[PDB]
Amino acid sequence: QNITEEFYQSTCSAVSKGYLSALRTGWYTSVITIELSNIKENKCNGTDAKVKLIKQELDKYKNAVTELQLLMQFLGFLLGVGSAIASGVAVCKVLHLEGEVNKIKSALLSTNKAVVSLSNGVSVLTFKVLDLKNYIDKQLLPILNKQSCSISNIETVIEFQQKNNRLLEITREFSVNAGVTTPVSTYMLTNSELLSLINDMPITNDQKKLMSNNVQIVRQQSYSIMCIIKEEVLAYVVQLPLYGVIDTPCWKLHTSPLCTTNTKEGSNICLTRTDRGWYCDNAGSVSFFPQAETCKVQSNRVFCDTMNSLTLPSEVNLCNVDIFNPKYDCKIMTSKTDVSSSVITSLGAIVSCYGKTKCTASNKNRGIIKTFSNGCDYVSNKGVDTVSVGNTLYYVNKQEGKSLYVKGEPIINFYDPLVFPSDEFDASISQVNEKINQSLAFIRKSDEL
Amino acid sequence: QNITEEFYQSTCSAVSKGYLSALRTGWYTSVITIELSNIKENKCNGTDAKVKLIKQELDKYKNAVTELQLLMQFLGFLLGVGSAIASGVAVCKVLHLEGEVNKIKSALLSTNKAVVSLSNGVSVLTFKVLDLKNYIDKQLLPILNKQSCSISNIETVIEFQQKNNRLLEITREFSVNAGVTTPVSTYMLTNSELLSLINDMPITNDQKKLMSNNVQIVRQQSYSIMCIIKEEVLAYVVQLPLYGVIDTPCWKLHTSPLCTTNTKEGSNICLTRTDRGWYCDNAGSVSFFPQAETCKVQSNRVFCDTMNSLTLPSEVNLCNVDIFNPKYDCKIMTSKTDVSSSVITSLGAIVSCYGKTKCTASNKNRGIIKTFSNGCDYVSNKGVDTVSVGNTLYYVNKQEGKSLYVKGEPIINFYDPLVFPSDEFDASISQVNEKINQSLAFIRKSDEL
Amino acid sequence: QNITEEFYQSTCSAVSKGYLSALRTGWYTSVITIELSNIKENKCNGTDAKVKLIKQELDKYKNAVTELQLLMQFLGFLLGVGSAIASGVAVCKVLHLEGEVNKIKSALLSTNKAVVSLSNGVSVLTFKVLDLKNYIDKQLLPILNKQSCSISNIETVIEFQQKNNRLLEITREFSVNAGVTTPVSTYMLTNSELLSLINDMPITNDQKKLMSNNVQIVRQQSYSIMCIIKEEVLAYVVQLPLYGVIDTPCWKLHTSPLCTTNTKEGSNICLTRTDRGWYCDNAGSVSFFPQAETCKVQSNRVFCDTMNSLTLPSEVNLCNVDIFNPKYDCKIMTSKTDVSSSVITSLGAIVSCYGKTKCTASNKNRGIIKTFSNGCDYVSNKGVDTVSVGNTLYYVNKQEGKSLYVKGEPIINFYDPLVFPSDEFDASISQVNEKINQSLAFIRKSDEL
Amino acid sequence: DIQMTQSPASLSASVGETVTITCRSSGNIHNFLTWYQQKQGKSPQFLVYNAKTLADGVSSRFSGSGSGTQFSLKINSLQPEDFGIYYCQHFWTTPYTFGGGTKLEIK
Amino acid sequence: DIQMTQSPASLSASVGETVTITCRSSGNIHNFLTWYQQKQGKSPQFLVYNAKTLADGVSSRFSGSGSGTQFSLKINSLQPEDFGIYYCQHFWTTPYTFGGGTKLEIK
Amino acid sequence: DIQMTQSPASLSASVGETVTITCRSSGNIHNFLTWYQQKQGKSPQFLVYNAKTLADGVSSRFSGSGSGTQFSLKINSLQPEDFGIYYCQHFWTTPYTFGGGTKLEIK
Amino acid sequence: QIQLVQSGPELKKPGETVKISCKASGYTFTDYSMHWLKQAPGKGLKWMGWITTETGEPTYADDFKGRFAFSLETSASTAYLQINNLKNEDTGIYFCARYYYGPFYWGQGTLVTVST
Amino acid sequence: QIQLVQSGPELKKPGETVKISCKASGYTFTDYSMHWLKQAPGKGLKWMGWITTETGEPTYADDFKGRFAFSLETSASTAYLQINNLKNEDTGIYFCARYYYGPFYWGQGTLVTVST
Amino acid sequence: QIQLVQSGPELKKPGETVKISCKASGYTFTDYSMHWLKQAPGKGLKWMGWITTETGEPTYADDFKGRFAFSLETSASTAYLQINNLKNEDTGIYFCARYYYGPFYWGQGTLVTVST
Ligand SMILES: *[C@@H]1O[C@H](CO)[C@@H](O)[C@H](O)[C@H]1NC(C)=O
Ligand SMILES: *[C@@H]1O[C@H](CO)[C@@H](O)[C@H](O)[C@H]1NC(C)=O
Repeated sequence: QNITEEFYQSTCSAVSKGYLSALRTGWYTSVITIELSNIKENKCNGTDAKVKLIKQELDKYKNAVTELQLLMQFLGFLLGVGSAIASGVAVCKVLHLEGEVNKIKSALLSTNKAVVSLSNGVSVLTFKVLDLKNYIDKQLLPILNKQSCSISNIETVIEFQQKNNRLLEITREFSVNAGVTTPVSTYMLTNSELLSLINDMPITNDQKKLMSNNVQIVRQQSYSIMCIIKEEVLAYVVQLPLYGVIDTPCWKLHTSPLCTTNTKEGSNICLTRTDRGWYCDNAGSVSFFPQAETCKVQSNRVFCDTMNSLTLPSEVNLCNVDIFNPKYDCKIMTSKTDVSSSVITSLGAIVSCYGKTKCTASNKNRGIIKTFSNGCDYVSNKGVDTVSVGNTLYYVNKQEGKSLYVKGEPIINFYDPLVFPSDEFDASISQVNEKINQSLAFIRKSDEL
Repeated sequence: QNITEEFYQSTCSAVSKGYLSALRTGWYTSVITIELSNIKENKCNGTDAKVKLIKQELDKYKNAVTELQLLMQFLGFLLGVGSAIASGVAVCKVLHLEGEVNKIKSALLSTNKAVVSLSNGVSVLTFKVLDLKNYIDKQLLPILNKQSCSISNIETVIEFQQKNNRLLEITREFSVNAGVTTPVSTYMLTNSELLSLINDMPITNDQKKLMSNNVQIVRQQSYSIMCIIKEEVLAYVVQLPLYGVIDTPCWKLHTSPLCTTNTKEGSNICLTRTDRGWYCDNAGSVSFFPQAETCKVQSNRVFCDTMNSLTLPSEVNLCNVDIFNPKYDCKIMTSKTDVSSSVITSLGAIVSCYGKTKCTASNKNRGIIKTFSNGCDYVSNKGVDTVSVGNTLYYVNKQEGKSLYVKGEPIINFYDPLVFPSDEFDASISQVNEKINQSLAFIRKSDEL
Repeated sequence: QNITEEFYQSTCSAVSKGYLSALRTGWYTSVITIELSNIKENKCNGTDAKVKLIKQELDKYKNAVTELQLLMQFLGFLLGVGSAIASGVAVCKVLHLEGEVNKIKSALLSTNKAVVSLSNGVSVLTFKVLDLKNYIDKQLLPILNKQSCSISNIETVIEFQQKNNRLLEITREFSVNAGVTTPVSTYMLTNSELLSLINDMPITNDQKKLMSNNVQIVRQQSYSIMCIIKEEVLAYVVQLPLYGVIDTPCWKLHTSPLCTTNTKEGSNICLTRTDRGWYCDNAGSVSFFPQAETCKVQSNRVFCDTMNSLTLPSEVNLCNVDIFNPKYDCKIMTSKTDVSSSVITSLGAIVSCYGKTKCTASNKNRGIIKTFSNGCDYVSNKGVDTVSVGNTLYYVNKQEGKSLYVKGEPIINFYDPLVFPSDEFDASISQVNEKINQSLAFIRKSDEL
Repeated sequence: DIQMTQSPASLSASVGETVTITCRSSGNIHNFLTWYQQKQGKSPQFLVYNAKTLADGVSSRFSGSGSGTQFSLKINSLQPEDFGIYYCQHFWTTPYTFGGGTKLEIK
Repeated sequence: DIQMTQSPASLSASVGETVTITCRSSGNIHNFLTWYQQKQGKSPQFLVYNAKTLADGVSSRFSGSGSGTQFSLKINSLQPEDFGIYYCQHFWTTPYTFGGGTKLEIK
Repeated sequence: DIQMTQSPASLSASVGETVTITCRSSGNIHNFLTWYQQKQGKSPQFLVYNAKTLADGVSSRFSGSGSGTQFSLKINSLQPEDFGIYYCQHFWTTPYTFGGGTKLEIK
Repeated sequence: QIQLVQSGPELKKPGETVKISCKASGYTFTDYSMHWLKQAPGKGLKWMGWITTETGEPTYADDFKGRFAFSLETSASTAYLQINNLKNEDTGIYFCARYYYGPFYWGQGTLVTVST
Repeated sequence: QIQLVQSGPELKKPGETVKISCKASGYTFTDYSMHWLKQAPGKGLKWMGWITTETGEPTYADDFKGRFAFSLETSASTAYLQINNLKNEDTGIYFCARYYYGPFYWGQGTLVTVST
Repeated sequence: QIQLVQSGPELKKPGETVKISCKASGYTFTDYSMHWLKQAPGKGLKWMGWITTETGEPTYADDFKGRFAFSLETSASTAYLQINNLKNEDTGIYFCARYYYGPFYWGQGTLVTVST
């Protein structure tokens, strides 16, 4: 809860610092089974209202089983593709082998949770979240078969529809999502059962505690593959995550265009660092999550995902401190479009105000407390509640921290605009410097010949 | 309902014109409370079916409360970032102060709606959409406690599950969406209650009428932050929008590539204006929504959002009329890929047909009424029902209006292809003209030396 | 089920081959009606629990009707825009004409399915999936009106809420999705009714079989437009797809950056082919779906969509075989960023490992079986189960096929890095070759003058 | 402007015969037709909802048939009730038109 | 630090009169007020939940009114029960403050 | 090809003794085992669903134990019924194999 | 139980103005737009137009354009017609009807004769 | 109540062909694939293979490959085996079984002796 | 039925330490943070602070800072106060209260006199 921030005027960016990490590095495929029943043809005549409702519910149950059987049968372009349910697909193909469901059915016999070891060496954690065969057979089938379908009380039909609604909703979710459901809803895996699964995974106690304190971020980060209906059981695979990296320093970097503030519409040049997003620290190197929406955020912990990341050294933090350092090529992009905007940060709001746009920083009790001039500036969230740039009113976050301000000269006041390469999206500072030199080399060769 | 259109052959674009505006410029955070109850341990023995169903529903209620308590504890790269629930986060942090829930609980005492003024000066509009403490206590607790759990009729359990299903569904939506739900469903805020909220917001009567005529576009544009469980009440914040700008001229601009129609695969050059999307008009300047999916569209009104917009002068409309005007630098992109495509507009369909692709404009009763040649053309939606380009059959919109056609020369027949800078994504016409000159300067310096 | 693969080291790409096609080329707009009732004011006094529950359900029904009435009143930037519900919008505007609902109401009179021919020539396939007017009137209204609201049994209220829940859920989905719902859920169109619709569409038997074997991919590919409430009926349009192209060879192309493996951080140059995605074959030309997420994949059939596609010749497959062929300009992009990544393919995993990153290919029973060196390589999925690049553990797909390996020289070992144009996103090989020559022309003109 | 014409502009039958009336459409009104009958100074009450499916409340002797451009109402037996004027109207598209009218009297 | 003051620091009334007590806030406590009454050595029991809506269990003769900076408790009739000390407290923001206290005795 | 072997290829006991049979797996069949018993010319009826959890319908004197590579069926008392041939089979992976067979006769 | 009660008989002179009214009970008046059909002595039945019961927007048949005017009162649940400049040819029986499933539903007529 | 009734006894000559059938009642026949297990006089029990009751695809144990052939009729709810080229060693008792929870379920045997 | 029972009377000497306890029954103790209010002989009532019943974090009024310390036992469902270094001015009646709808709820007082 020690979140801070640091605006760097020299490059028009702001780094929050007081964060932690829970980086998803692997998967842990469970197996969730449901004991189905075999609906033997209800040979009974008589259409009382209770019997008719029981029949309608049984028909919805058979239809769910049938539908399930038919269901079975700035720098984000550098990530690299990866199958997300590859582990669940593999486990489904393994459970499709002959015998693997027989062993699962014999492990979850007296208990409601076991740890079965599949034939290919992997140890999976099976679980039996629902038992509908028991209710259906023992309660319903005698009343339907012996007494020629004469039901006494009306509580049994409500009981049956309550028990069946969860299967019907799992069927609906699978039917709509094409048999792969994310996030794992409360019908697939309830909260008590999710915690019972977390308390038995092969992980340290710190990871169990973290995953038990943020079960919503664990639902938002897993999948529920639909696997098999065979030997009178319904089984789907829940592809839970596991965070091997925990409690390390992460820092978000908010960038914004730093343009020259000349009067006209021409003769101006912009500049923008592209490496914006959540950085973290896992093992001797810096992870980089370029989208900043691949990472969920909690009170102080960033739940990132190493599938959508890039591994870099600590000279990224070096770029954060100083940008002309020789041990890293900081990534910038150029332009010529002086457009006014504002990047709402965590404990502040960057405000770039170019051209003839009218930008302000307004409180709520007093009113407009500041009037930004040409150039990108930054106000904290102590005496500010909204930020108005042009016709777009931006609100500011009321998180509590120690915002700073690091004064410096805008680096774009060093490039002569006559040679500034003004069209880039994956440039850097050494690349731009090489472009500028070759340009100056061309100029000197033209004027000395 | 006076929608028109105007295809400009000189630049291969089409501007619809007869639109209005409802631009979201601010937020109005409400507070929606729910009187919870304290489930005192039901000390009763006896497991009748009705008592068992009541117990199961009470357990689902307690589980919902527990889960909620755990839930609490072409030019789109120029927009600028902004927190969307900053106002709701601030209001939640304010209601977490000691005393703020006590005042809310005392305002919504005899009525079911009040306007509480928080300690920090903001006036919030509280509301009590559900009262479950009343039912639970008064009806259930005597029957459960006094008579040793002997329930008479079966209507009470159906009543209780009906009353509890809304809380259970709010809990499910919060559990899945990580405590921030958009769009606001009918379980959070029903239609009657949404209209009761709209009729009490501090806004003009025209805005109340607009928001009451388009409640679905107001659900699609707000958030439902989950805030607090404290002092025996459940409260979430609904971050409704408010449109300060209403009933102004908006116009959509549909662009398409304008390529040279040479015979071969080389020696050709393309061109495409990038500033495509909904333009509007708020206060002396033109808003620009570059995605065209940030703006919902109704019969004749465009429900845009100023968070995802850019503020520009009216010389954007000047570019729409004439493209070589000196008072604006119209934004174009270049290429060399003669690909065939078609941009379905609102009262027409632009059709670019380059290379050896076979494009046609087909009716439904007669058949193929037109055969496009090399070059981008445009057909209205009077005698056309589908448009077939290559292997991709495009359908056309049957909206009624007065489509036009403005003949002119394709501007790409002025650039000599030997100097046309053929790789851009954020170029303009003055930029391309400067590139062409420096190129010609290099050529003249090479051939005169 | 003959899926294969072929890694091409010369260009660092992998082409799966054993696929089929179901390309959506058109739409087939149905019409789904629901006989509503007119709730005449229930003039009865008496508030028994059953009567009160019936009244609450009737109020929810009227509210649903009212809410519905208010609801009525690398190469993805080359696709071209297209309205997706243009056919459904047109059919709704046609059914809004006076008389068109009267004919529909008279066709679906004795049956529950008909084929009505609209006035404008189109033949639509109407259907009556629910009949709630019948139940409401015949069962409820006598009991409510004659005996002064004295209900006998409790099965009727459960029956009514069961019958009404589907209408309430359709209303909820329309309210949330703004009257246009995709994918078509099980409340709009159930599975039995979807198959009854498919068995009556004007299509070949092969297409009926395909659409009946993949009803989930047909739900994931249609829309449910909300059309009209008029003359005491509720009608919405289901915009089913129809696949005119079936059972043709499709092949996915997985690309990856091919960088030079020099030691330092400079003096290096990358290269990446951009035309990655599902290719198919429809009629004498090759469709190209650049996103590879516009196409759903099944056991062996790729359910693509020609709205999001590009039509090309077979010289795309020529580029796949050889990349310097004269009959096509293969599309590549350049860079200078040696970043390590891996593109999980269908029967393998491309692994590019540049810089000082540590990449490996790990089994599950033995451990790390391979240690990739500098350069992009490729391992099959026979003796590999996970692939670890840097800090990002990638899993591999366990699909069964005959993976291959085509050794060759990395083409980037032919460009001298002193002239390699190192900033592109829509380049090709002839474009890069022209850039290199003009560069060499400039060098020779500078050094001979 | 689909105009319809009836062949038996006049008619006369016994109290036990089976009589048939026909209407010829000037266009392809696929299925949509109806047959009203007007008593001695009343409002035309309809007999069929469509060309084939007769309307509830009427006796079963009326039996309509046809499609497209040729329809046939058949009174399978005459009674004192089944006497009046019989019109036929398309309701496929506007404006709606009626047949010339078929007057049925005793033999 | 909103400090409140009561005007009738002392008081005396009959067994049938209607008496009124007032509190003046040093700030804009929009609506939030309450009136406790302390018997001869008891804990202060509250009479109203808010400036206007009185609390259940008390007799109807107590009637509060006011808003913002001027409030009024009115005992519409005195009885042997309605005798003690009457305080008034804002609960708008912390810290909470009380009125000087109004002692009510027999005439 | 996990092959299993039973130690008491022959056996003989009284009508009141507690006898124990063992099976040794040639591999790590973690838990999965079962014990059939074949009467005088019948089909082998199983006694346990798994190494530990016995099967319903059989008497409680049968008690299985073991895991991995060493299992033990124990007949806690013999009766005239508990006489036949006792096999043991793994169902961990294919192909399935049986023990040599344990013939139990009277003392 | 669907009823459409109509006005009573009338007698006017050529060149006057007349207003025939049609009351509609038994259903939600705002569901079905009401249609107007003219009969004639000896001639056949003639459909003249309809009027939407939501916006009031009327539409007329080409034979009945220029003078005939449709109107309604949504609150009163009744629609009426107005025939300006009555003529000797405007005599007959005027019907108000709405869409049943396939056919129309006719209310009793209003014999409006125009003599001097 | 799960039953697997099997064929009757048989007597053949070396070099003939024989077909043993197994009827399966008491459950949905298409759930569990049926397994075949051979016994022998004096020897131990031998599991030979199974046949999926959906696609019919059989799989055999290495000791029972080449001649033994599995087949079934989904409609009749019964599966049968065929032992081509009977030999003096093919004599014994042949069992049809399916997966119970842990163990198998055996139907009565078919003593198939092969003498001359 | 909401009760807040408090400790009994006390008599101490200036410079001692005292601990007054308040038991809270009738509701979930962890819902409402408990407030402490001091009375005085002849003076008016004084609100001194509260203590959250979840984290235990206390907050004090500026007149009651330095010595007064709040504490509670969540399990026992009771909160207590501690007044270090008693003085002749600390005499009076100390109240424990929680938020009712608008007003407080007071338990019986603990007359804590500090004499020598
Ligand atoms: C030009 O000179 C060298 C070229 O590598 C390097 O310092 C940099 O790119 C440039 N220096 C500048 C612009 O000061
Ligand atoms: C340069 O020469 C021609 C120019 O069109 C062509 O072959 C190609 O672009 C270049 N050839 C090379 C680089 O070998």
